[PDB]
Amino acid sequence: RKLVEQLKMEANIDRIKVSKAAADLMAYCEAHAKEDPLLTPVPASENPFR
Amino acid sequence: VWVVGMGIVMSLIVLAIVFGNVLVITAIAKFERLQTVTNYFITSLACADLVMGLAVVPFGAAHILTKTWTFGNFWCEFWTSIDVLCVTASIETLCVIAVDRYFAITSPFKYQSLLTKNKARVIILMVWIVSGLTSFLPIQMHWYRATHQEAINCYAEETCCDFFTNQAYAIASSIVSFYVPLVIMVFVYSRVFQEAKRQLQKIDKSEGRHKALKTLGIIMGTFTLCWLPFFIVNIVHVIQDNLIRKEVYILLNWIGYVNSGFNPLIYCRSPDFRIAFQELL
Amino acid sequence: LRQEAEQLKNQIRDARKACADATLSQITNNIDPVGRIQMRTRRTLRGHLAKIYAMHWGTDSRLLVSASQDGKLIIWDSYTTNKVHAIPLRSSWVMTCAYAPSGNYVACGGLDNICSIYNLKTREGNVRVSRELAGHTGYLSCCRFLDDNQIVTSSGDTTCALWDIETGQQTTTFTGHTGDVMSLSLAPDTRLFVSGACDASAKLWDVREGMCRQTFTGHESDINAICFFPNGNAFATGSDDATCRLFDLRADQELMTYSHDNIICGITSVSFSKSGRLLLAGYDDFNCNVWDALKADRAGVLAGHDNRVSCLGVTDDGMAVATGSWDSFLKIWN
Amino acid sequence: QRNEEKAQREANKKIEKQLQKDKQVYRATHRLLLLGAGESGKSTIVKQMRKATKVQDIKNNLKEAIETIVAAMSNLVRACYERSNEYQLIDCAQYFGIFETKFQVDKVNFHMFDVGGQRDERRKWIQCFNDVTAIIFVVASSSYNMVIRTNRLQEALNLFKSIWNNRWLRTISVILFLNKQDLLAEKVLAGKSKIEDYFPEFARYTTPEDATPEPGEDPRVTRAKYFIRDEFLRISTASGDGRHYCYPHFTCAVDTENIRRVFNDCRDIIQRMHLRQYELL
Ligand SMILES: CN[C@@H]1CCc2c(ccc(O)c2O)[C@H]1O
Repeated sequence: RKLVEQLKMEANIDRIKVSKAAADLMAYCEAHAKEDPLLTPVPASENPFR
Repeated sequence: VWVVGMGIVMSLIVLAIVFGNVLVITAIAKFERLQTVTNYFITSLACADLVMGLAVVPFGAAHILTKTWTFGNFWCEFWTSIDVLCVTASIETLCVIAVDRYFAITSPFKYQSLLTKNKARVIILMVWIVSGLTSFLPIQMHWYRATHQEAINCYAEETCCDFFTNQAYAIASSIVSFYVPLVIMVFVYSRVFQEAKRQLQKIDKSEGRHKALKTLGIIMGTFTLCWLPFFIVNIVHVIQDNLIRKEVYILLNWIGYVNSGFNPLIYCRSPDFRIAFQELL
Repeated sequence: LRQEAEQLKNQIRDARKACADATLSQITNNIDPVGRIQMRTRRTLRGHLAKIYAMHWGTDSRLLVSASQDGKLIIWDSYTTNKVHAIPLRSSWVMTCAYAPSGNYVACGGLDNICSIYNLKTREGNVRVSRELAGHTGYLSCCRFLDDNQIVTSSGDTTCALWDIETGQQTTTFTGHTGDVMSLSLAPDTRLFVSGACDASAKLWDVREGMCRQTFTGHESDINAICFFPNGNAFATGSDDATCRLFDLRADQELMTYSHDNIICGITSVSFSKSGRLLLAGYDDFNCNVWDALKADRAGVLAGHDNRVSCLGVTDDGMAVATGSWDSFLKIWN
Repeated sequence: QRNEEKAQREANKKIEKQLQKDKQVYRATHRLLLLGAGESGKSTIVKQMRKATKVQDIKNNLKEAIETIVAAMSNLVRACYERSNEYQLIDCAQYFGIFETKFQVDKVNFHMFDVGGQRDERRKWIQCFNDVTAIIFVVASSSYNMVIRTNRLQEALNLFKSIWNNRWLRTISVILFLNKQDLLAEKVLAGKSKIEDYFPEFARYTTPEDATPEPGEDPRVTRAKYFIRDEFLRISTASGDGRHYCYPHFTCAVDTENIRRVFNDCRDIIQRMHLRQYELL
């Protein structure tokens, strides 16, 4: 029924190699790593908690 | 060398009591899961046992090992009063725990409303106040002092400090501390055992395909065997002076002391308590 | 009919396999490990009467909203650990809650069909329900806000719906899940979202189009939690199965899986950090876990709660991770 | 900035006071659950445990649904009542969300919850019912022959087995009700449908040595009822570890004693939970 048509429509989509996507995600994570206060310990004065 | 073994035994008993009560209190206070309305009585009993094992047990051991008591008269009176307060508080707290279990089992629907954190703290405060009233007040004002010639020089002398008591205070202290809680505990445990037997019979009848007796036996017999002889000789030596000697009195009193160390071992037996002990240690 | 569907599924599987050149672990094998991280609670919250199942951080890094089975949805200030609002609920059973991006509205789900939206900022400081969303024909599981007017809900009727607050009727209905949908997470651009059902299939929806663009059904057991990567091109799915998997939108396939031998329990909530390096995941066991996204290696464990952790939350500023559990007490971790 | 903090703290205090006041009521009340098929008879128990034109319209809608069920049976390969056992599931029709019930017994406030799901095959929302005192399982014991395109009773046993063995409902007991006792008696007395025809174990099954039959029950009816009860109890106690128990009950279509039975069952459940918590059973 409509499920077959929906699956056929979903199958026809552009695909980007997993290597490129993984490299882009890793690059974003490395570039924005310093902004995260969880990875780098928060200074006591700057920490809103305690 | 004979007293060396007695000193070692006393030190071991004091250390065991202190360590057990400290561990029980730390487990009860550190983890919020163990914090419960019914656990407040348990931690009160643990605090009383810790206080007794810290104050009365070491000073009593020092008095036993060395005959001379080097501290002042006022300090020895304070030590005796602390001993009485701790013993009375421990027995009253055991009675209150038994009463709480009886209310929880016999009256399950009304137990939730009857018992609350404020109610539990009020009960604990009343227990400690009534323990202090029967310990601090009659001892500091010298109401328990004897009238006969003996022990008057002991009261005057700094070295001698022994538990010599008139007729009135012994019976009243026994009734306030042990005898009434004994009767209350026996009644509220017989009722609970009857309820447990009824429930087991119902289970057996409903489904074709013991522990209560052993648990009640442990809980009642440990306390009774540890404390009843001491209070019975407390009544006796006033009823008949020549019957009771000093050594029997001291050994029975120390058995009552070590009951405090035995108490958390048989009371803090819940699986949650075991998990807390494993995590802490 | 079935033959064509089977052939199309085989073709899409072959295309996904062909698009798989190098795995994420192979590429990031030379990256520096995050290392052990010491996360300890700074302020522990309390006040609830029963088990909470969900919570949501505010747009500001201060306020919280949490709902429990006592029937009370109470708003908290995480900086001072003092309650701001206490909103009683018509239904004693709830399954989710949400916080408006502007902060003026709070919406909660429930085991009943009805979804309720409450007014926070009103005259004289009175809390009241603005609208009662109806007609979803199933127990609701999640709620998120696109804006102050649009809300997307997920229920047990295997359908996700997009509602309009003013009209009170769902604008668009999403269908395609064999099992019931449990969790969803919006995109930073508020134009895409994904949903994890009970059939292990996590599908991606387009709010404007109303049709599932992609479908990721690479999991084994039912999905209990889901959340976007901060970039918006990836998302991680929690499940009753111990494994936690990170999918991809541009690659259309799974990249990494997070499984350990010791953990045999389920997963209830998953949330990334601000940078996405750390993947926090609550577990059916009393402890949660922290995973290195680019290395699939655990970098910590937090066993603060005494019951099963049901909800996770990371602030928009990324300051602290707040985790609740079936124990009434909440804990803010930093 | 101090004034804002003070006002917010005062608001916190007021909210906490109101929250404690509501927590008292929440702890006072108890929670229960209704569970079973639509044809099991949960509506009959709800009426027993607790707009005339609207009622007549509902009756007309039920008659229309009966006609639709007759048409559905005609799709399959007074005369339709004999074949209605294997036909589509429908109401009796022989005349020719969530539901919350709040009732109190002996000044104890109970609160009742209905399943509300007709086709909740996954039934995974059941994990949220862990604060309930008991689960009232309602099943029609007379549905041993009405098959669903396995017998309905076998489906009930499968549902009960899945519910009993749950990673979350381990501490939750189950109250069990068996409606259609008169219907079961009528169906077993007649030879149209035999228990051994669909349940082979009944041929080798014998009546229990210890059983309590009503004065107006034939031996065959008692044998069938006790066989069903024994099967349910076996499924319950096969994996039981003493944490939770099943309470079978033989109830008729109309009976006012159900509320008292639920009260007694809940009291026994609370008593046994308290006994096991303290390790006295
Ligand atoms: C010397 N130690 C005292 C003496 C008598 C006594 C004790 C405790 C509780 C009482 O009610 C008593 O009468 C003992 O701890």
